[PDB]
Formats: sequence, C-alpha cells, structure tokens
Amino acid sequence: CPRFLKVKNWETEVVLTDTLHLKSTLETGCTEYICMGSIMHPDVRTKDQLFPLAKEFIDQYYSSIKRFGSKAHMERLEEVNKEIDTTSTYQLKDTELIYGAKHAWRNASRCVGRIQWSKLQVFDARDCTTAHGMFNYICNHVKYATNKGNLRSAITIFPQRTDGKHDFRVWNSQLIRYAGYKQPDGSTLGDPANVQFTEICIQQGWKPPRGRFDVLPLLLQANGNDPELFQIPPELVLEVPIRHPKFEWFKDLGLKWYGLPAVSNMLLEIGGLEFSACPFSGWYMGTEIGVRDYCDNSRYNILEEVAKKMNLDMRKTSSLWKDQALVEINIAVLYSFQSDKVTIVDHHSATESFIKHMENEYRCRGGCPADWVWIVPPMSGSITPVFHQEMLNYRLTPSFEYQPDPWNTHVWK
Amino acid sequence: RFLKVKNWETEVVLTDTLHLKSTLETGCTEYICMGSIMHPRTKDQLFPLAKEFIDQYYSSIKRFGSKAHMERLEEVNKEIDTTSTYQLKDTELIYGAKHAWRNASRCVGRIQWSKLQVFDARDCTTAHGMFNYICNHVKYATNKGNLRSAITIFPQRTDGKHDFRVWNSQLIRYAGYKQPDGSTLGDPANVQFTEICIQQGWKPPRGRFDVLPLLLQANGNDPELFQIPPELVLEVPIRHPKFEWFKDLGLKWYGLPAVSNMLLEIGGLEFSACPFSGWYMGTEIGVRDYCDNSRYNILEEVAKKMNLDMRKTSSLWKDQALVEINIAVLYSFQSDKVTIVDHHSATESFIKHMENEYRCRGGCPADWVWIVPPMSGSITPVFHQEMLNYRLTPSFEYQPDPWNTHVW
Ligand code: HEM
Ligand code: HEM
Ligand SMILES: Cc1ccncc1CCCNCc1ccc2ccc(N)nc2c1
Ligand SMILES: Cc1ccncc1CCCNCc1ccc2ccc(N)nc2c1
Ligand SMILES: C[C@H](O)[C@H](O)[C@H]1CNc2nc(N)[nH]c(=O)c2N1
Ligand SMILES: C[C@H](O)[C@H](O)[C@H]1CNc2nc(N)[nH]c(=O)c2N1
Ligand SMILES: [Zn+2]
Repeated sequence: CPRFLKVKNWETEVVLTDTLHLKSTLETGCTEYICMGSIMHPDVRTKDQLFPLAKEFIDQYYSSIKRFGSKAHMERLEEVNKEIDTTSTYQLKDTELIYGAKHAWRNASRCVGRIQWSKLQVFDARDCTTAHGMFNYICNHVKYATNKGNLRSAITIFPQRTDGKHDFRVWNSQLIRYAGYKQPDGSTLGDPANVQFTEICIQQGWKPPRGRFDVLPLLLQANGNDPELFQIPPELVLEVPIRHPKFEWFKDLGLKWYGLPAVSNMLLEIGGLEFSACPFSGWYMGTEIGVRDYCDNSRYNILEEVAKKMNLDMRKTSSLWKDQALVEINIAVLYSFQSDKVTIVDHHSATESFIKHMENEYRCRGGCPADWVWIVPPMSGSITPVFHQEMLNYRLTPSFEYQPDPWNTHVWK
Repeated sequence: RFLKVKNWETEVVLTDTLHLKSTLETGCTEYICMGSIMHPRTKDQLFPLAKEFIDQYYSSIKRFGSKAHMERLEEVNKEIDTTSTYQLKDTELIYGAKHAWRNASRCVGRIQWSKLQVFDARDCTTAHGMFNYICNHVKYATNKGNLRSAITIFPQRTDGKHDFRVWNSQLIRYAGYKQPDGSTLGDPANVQFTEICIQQGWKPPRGRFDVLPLLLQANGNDPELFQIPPELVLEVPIRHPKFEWFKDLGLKWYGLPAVSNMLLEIGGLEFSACPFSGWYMGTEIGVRDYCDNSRYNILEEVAKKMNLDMRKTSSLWKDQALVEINIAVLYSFQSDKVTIVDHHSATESFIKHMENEYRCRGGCPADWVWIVPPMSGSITPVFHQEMLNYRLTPSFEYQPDPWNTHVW
C-alpha cells in the first residue's frame, strides 16, 4: 500500500490526500480481483490476542491527549498488561470509554452524520446486573436523548463480554420500533420488517394491540440470562403525525413516526473489548423515513396509495408517478417534524455538512473512511454533493460492528 | 470460493462462480475499497492474452480443442512471431466487441448485449475515411428514431505513434463557451474541447446548443475537422405534458448517445478508436446533463417557473423540479418516437439480465455505484440488489485525452 491515496470531487475538482488508511485494522471483504462494496455484510479473545489490541488502543488514546510516551501512558500500559495477564481481560477507564465510543462513531464509514461525532453523551452502564436495571438505563437514555424534541446524541454502554455465555443484549433492533403482524391471508399489518421480532415478543408473553403503529416492548437480556419484556412508558415515546403543507388529505393517510432513531443491536469494539449491548441514538435524516420506511416495497409501501390521492397517471412507469409521490411524502415528513419542533435534517443539508466534515477530517486526521453506497441518499442522489465525491472505505477501530441476532444463538435456560 | 449475492427486497440469492475467471485488478485491496473511485504491448505479453481470448472464443462456440481451434492458435503465434502483433478474424472481432459490452460492469443496458451491429473499419487509413465510417454509423444507429445499437472499430494500435482517435468524447455533443462575465454558455463539460476546435479553424455559432464538429485523428497524424451532415443529427425539443411554459425554456437534446473516447481491448489488441452507441436512459439527460451544477444547471430556472419556495433546502424544491424535468425528457422523446428508456424500466430489465447471466454464465460483474440511477435510487430494484464487481476481458477501458499526448 502506497502512503498517499488521492480522492477527487468531480464537481468541484477538489483533490484530497488520504494517509489515514495506513491505520486500517480489519478486512473490507474486497480483494485485488473483486470488489464487494455493495454487499451488506461481507467464543472470546485469548490473552495473547488481547495484548496487542489493548496497547494499540491505549497508544491511540494517549496520543490523542498529547501524552504519548508519558509516565502516565507507560503506567497505564503496564497496568492493563498486568490485568490481562491475571484476569484474561481488562477494564477501561471512564475517559477511555468515552474516547472509544466517540471514535467508534467517528470511524463509522456508513454514517453521514459524523460531523457531530465529538458531541455524544456517553452513559456508563457497566455496573448493570439485571434486565430491570437495563430497562432503567434505557428509559433514562430515551428521556435524555429525546429532550422534548431537541434531540441529543447519546450511547448507553452495558458490561462487556466475558466468556460469551454472559452477554448483555438488547434483543430489539432499535429501542423504539413498530410491530408487524402477518395475517392468515398473507397480508401484513404494521411494519413488515419487524414481523419476526414481534412474533418472539408475543411468544414471551407480550399482548399485542394489533394496530399499524404499535410501539414494541423492550426485550432485554442481562448477564446471559433469558431476556425479559418491558413496556417503554408511552410519555417517553415522542411521535410525529405526518401531514403535508399543501395536501389537506395527507393527514387522512393516518401515518406517523417516532422521533428518536436508536439502534440497539450493534456491537461496540474498543481495544479488543466487546460491548454487545450499546444502544446509541442521534436524530433522523428525512429520507430514512420518507423513502425507506414508507416507500420500500417490503416496508410500509405507501407510494400507490399516495399516487392515487394525487390523481396521478399510474398506467406507465415513464410518467414517473412513483418519483413524484416519493418527493411529496418526503416534503410531508420534513414539514411535520419541523412543525412539531423535533430535530430532523434533510438530505441536502446532511450531505453538504458531511462534505465539510470529510474535508476537515482529511485536513486534521489525514482522512475519513466513507462508504459511498451508504452515504449517498436513497433519492435524488446526484443533486447532493456526496454523489460527486470519490471516497475511500476502510475499517478503523474502535468501531461499531454487526453481530448475530440473539435468538439465533441464545441458550435458553 | 462461490460467492452469494442477495436481493434484500425479494430475498433472491444468486451464486457467483464467474468471478473466478478474472485476472485483472479492481483497485481495491483486503484493507481498502475503491469502489467509488472513477479511475483506480510486447510479443511476450501478447501471446498468452491472444491464447486466452482464442480459447474462450472456441469455448463459446463449443469447439474447444477442435482442429479449427488448434490451427487458429498456431496461426496467431506465428503471426505474433513475425509481425509483433496479429489480426482478428471477423467472427472474433464481433464476438469480442459484444463481450466487451457484456462485461461492462457499469452498464445497466446490458440485456441488449448480443444485439450489437459491428462495423469493421480496420481498413481505414485517413481522417476522411474515419468521417465516412462515422456518418454511416450515425445514420444506421439513428434509424429515424428507432435507435439500433452499433459500434465502429478503427485500426488497432501498433507502436502508439500511429493511433486512430476520435477527439470528441461523444460523436454528437454541444459546444461550451467561456464568457467575458465569467459565465459559461452551452455545455461547460465541453469548454476545453470547444476551444481546441476553434483553435483549429471551427467557426463557432456561439449558441446554447451548437453541435460540435468531429475532430478525427488517423494513423497518429494531426486531427482534422468535419461537420456531421445536420440531417443525420436527430434532436428532440424538450417540452412538458402539463407545463405549457416548459418549451419556453428553449431546451433540447440529441437522440443518439455515441461514446467515442474509450479503448476497446480484445485478446491483447488495443482499439483506441471504437465509437459505440445505444440509446438513452432518461436520467442521463434529465438529471445529469440538465441538473448537474457543473453542466447545464437548470434546477433554479425550472423551480422559478414552478413558483416553488426556494428559501430552504427542506422544501425539497430541487427534488420537485428534478422530477418534472425528467417527466419532460421522457414525454418529449416518446412523443417524437425517439427510443428512450426510463430508469424504472431499465433497472427492472437489468435485474432480469443479472438473473439470466447467473443462470447461463455463472455471474454478472456489476458496479452498484454506476448501476443505481442518480435519482429515486431505492425505489428501483437495483438499489436493493447486492452486486459483485470484477474485471473481465474483452473490455472497454478509459484512455487519456489525445490533446495531452499528441505532438503536432
Ligand atoms: C446525530 C445525527 C445522526 C444522523 C443524521 C445519522 C445519519 C445516519 C444515516 C442516514 C445512516 C444510514 C442509515 C440507514 O440507511 O439505515 C447512518 C448510519 C450509521 N450511523 Fe449515523 N447518524 C447520526 C448519529 C449517529 C450516532 C450518534 C452514532 C453512534 C454513536 C451513529 C452510528 C452509525 C453507524 C454505526 C451507521 C451504520 C449503520 C449500519 O451499518 O447499519 N450515527 N447514520
Ligand atoms: C442500448 C441501450 C443502452 C443503454 C440504455 C445504456 C445505459 C447506460 C448508462 C445509463 C450508463 C451510465 C453512463 C453514465 O452515467 O455516464 C452506461 C454505461 C456504460 N455503457 Fe451502456 N447503455 C446502452 C448501450 C451500450 C452499448 C451499445 C455499449 C457498448 C457497445 C455500452 C457500453 C457501456 C460502457 C463501457 C459503460 C461504462 C461507461 C463509463 O465507464 O464511463 N452501453 N450504459
Ligand atoms: C440491518 C439491516 C439489514 C437489512 N436491511 C436493512 C437493515 C437496516 C440497517 C440498520 N442501520 C440503521 C441505522 C443505524 C444507525 C443510525 C444512526 C442514526 C440514524 N439517523 N439512523 C441510523 C440508522
Ligand atoms: C467521461 C467522464 C469523465 C469524468 N467523470 C465522469 C465521466 C462520465 C463517464 C461517461 N460515460 C458515459 C456513457 C458511456 C456509455 C453509454 C452507453 C449508453 C448510454 N445511453 N450512455 C452511455 C454513457
Ligand atoms: C444492496 C445494497 O448494498 C443495499 O440495498 C444498501 C445500499 N445502500 C444503503 N444505504 C443506506 N444508507 N442504507 C441502506 O440500507 C442501504 N442498503
Ligand atoms: C464519485 C463517484 O464515483 C462518481 O460521481 C460516479 C458515481 N456514480 C455514477 N454513476 C453513473 N451512472 N455515472 C456517473 O458519472 C457516476 N459518477
Ligand atoms: Zn471494493
């Protein structure tokens, strides 16, 4: 690998130089003969595996606070090494945990929102022992992050993995999501994405209202025990009914969505340590709701219904009736959130901010890993600046990772 | 290993074995992906490449290891020995050109790959000859609006000092002019090429949509200017089926997209002039040509006529105007009976093509970054389709612009 890799923006002709890729730690899935850039996803660490991973991270941390090679750095190194040697693992200091979480976000190549990476409230939940305790921590997170509509990014970090048989897990994919119900006739009520999880909740004892927008209960696993069900207090769940500034009929569609996107099924990796329960939240880019949640054929799938209300010619694809309806739905989502003073960002503003962030990162850090396939929004790609921006994708640690769904691996007691 | 690609909407899983055939580099490594980067002979080099190609050709016609196949290899080897190169048979040229298209990972139009009219222009020696061949291509491909895919192939590279080149990036394009007030008139993408034409004696009309002359280089000589006969240049005035004011924008485009600056590589041989043409997908014109900030950049004017509120981005005024412009382009071509395909129909055909290719070929190299359309991405099926990208030969390649190489 050459020391300097250059990226060009084809619209501005700006050329940036990447050196940070030299710090890449993991595989992308690509090789010199194949690219897997559009592939969605292309037992514990031993003492000897853990040693260099910890040192790599501790070095990175002390370099970041301008104390590299200091007495405190050398002492922390020795202390960590001693701990790994005597206990097969180690515990992060609060400072290091905070640094690690912010950097996992900073390193998330798929995230367009990273200009915000240094403003992340970190909740240390490593003292948690029970599902009830996890419930308490999660409620506090939701309330803090929601902030009456003035959303604040946050992460709550539960105890790290030990032997792999005592994992903390949030079984939910996001803290707040809507149930989906498969009907005897093959139709689906609610969110089809969530049918499997909904069925699991029902089996565990959840009594479902069986509506279109039912907030799912939390299914929480502490210390490897069987997961337990909890209802999020509804006053903590901020929702926005969707209406359109021109179309008075849009409200009659009965759509709404929740304000807080809070992904809860990822794994946070810091210094070789694995935090299998680390729910984090930011705020929405409008297209996540207006394009994907509402218009994906396998999701709420509303294009036809909206197009019919718009009196559109739906006989030919070339009338672009779908595209026309898609825009109006996204206008409505943004309009409804702004009207209710719930933080949201449009895809133009978000990508423009991301470009500035990327330029700053190249300047101060020597690069910014970015996954074009994910960064470019799902509508109007080329009229956003990110479409024209060459990117380099690579994996830096600390990082957020995918992990298997817990019902697939859980040993029921 | 066999690699699986999944469609996340349909849950269809395909199995790729074809990638195992590639030997050319992608640009990525195990540690860095360059998937969004635009651009990541000798006798000794020549024979194995030739052999590789002759082998797959005789395999494709189910006569691998035949007397014909063996005689051909023997023939090619002697020819490389005694002349430092070799000449393709007509059958081989056609097979190779079709497969370069078939292997073009960035092309969403590949369901048409085996329907390609190949014009053999390897006997051409002068720019005048090049002009004749190109006029014939344009006339055949245009076909009064019923567009037909075609490629015209000029003599291959010999020593690199006698290249045939079409200096135009496409056979038909619009001039761009830098103005005193620092603005650009016409297509800003073509400002440089336009200046070269002017320098060489082209008298510019200095309008918004002036069809550029052809600038043609034969056998490494200085390029020469030619005017395409205007009756051969099919154009479409853009109007809108609802907005009667849209025609007042004075917009038009040409019907024939004919890319002329790529290099066609077959069996180690390099065809530096190989203009090829198909037909448009509407977004090429309506989104990129018309709405790129660096191109005609019409969103603001259009949004004005639509009386949209343009104070805040979150009104999505850009997205609204964008859809209407793309409706106009499709409507206009269709009303004039000029072949064009919308991004919905095109991507749908591409998914079917992928399925065909996995079934009969073991895979289909595809570049998601290029395949997904520049508007309404996730409401087309390719957005949800995992793709594998790898490099197969015969292929179309980029080459440097001739004005950065040519000594006059
Ligand atoms: C502050 C506002 C934020 C915005 C506007 C934002 C925006 C986005 C968007 C639009 C995506 C693509 C999601 C999809 O299409 O499914 C994404 C992905 C991602 N975000 Fe951000 N994000 C924000 C905050 C955060 C925070 C606070 C974290 C972690 C601390 C984070 C970590 C990630 C990760 C790891 C991904 C990749 C997800 C995956 O691969 O499934 N983001 N972000
Ligand atoms: C017949 C109808 C066709 C359609 C609708 C079509 C569609 C497209 C589109 C939309 C692109 C993206 C181009 C861009 O965004 O600049 C593309 C790329 C490409 N097409 Fe096709 N195409 C067609 C025929 C052909 C033919 C006949 C050939 C060659 C014989 C071809 C070879 C290529 C190549 C090499 C690329 C990649 C261009 C690059 O890398 O710059 N296509 N196609
Ligand atoms: C996991 C999966 C598999 C197949 N299809 C779709 C998915 C969903 C992708 C999950 N990632 C969603 C995600 C993650 C982090 C986010 C952070 C902020 C934000 N606004 N949205 C996010 C959205
Ligand atoms: C030339 C260039 C330089 C820098 N960045 C970007 C580019 C754009 C690449 C141009 N490719 C255009 C192209 C190629 C083949 C096509 C075939 C059919 C068709 N309808 N359009 C095509 C359009
Ligand atoms: C096949 C493809 O990789 C897949 O559909 C991806 C494309 N890009 C994406 N980009 C974002 N932001 N979110 C997604 O879910 C996806 N899905
Ligand atoms: C940076 C990025 O690679 C570049 O803008 C690409 C993105 N995808 C594209 N896709 C198509 N079809 N055509 C293009 O010119 C581009 N440009
Ligand atoms: Zn790659």
